Amino acid sequence: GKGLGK
Amino acid sequence: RKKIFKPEELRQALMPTLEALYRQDPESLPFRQPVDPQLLGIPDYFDIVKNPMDLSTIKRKLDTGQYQEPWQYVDDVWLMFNNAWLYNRKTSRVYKFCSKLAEVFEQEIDPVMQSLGYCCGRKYEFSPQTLCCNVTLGDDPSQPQTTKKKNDTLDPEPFVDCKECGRKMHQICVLHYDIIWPSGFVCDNCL
Ligand SMILES: [Zn+2]
Ligand SMILES: [Zn+2]
Repeated sequence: GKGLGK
Repeated sequence: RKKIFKPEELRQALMPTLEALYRQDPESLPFRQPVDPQLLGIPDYFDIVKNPMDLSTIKRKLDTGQYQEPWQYVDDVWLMFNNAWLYNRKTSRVYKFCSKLAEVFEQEIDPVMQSLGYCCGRKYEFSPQTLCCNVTLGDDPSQPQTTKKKNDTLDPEPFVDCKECGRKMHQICVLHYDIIWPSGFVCDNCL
């Protein structure tokens, strides 16, 4: 769903 | 007859709106250049974001006459925000920064779209609509594409075209409950 973040 | 927007008209009206975004510090910083997944260490980025957008690319599009009409610029601005709200978590810095940029944009875009003959510059309906109790995913040019719930999504405010100048205007902005348009909608300018 959500990415690995920055 | 049909309104054609020349590049310099679009650049002069719209660029100040984009500048207003660039002015935001720290908030514009993550938006000033194309996301580079190698540099940023986010190799899943192009799995999630199919159609990237950033401030430099919009700027380049304006500078080079790539927009035929200003809703296309508005769409790229929201594609940029919508990508960031997709990829990044609500609690992340980049998501919160994005929400600030969107607030600034919403406050800038209306008089500028009005100066170009439009009703306003707003993309989205004001609230979620009440409900009754793969490939290229194109609902809308700003919607990031795809290849139990909460009712908190906003749809694009629907358009009607002026039959004379061809400008896309919001139904809720220009169509009123006590006026009928048997021969088709004509905007106040063209009237
Ligand atoms: Zn409007
Ligand atoms: Zn018109």
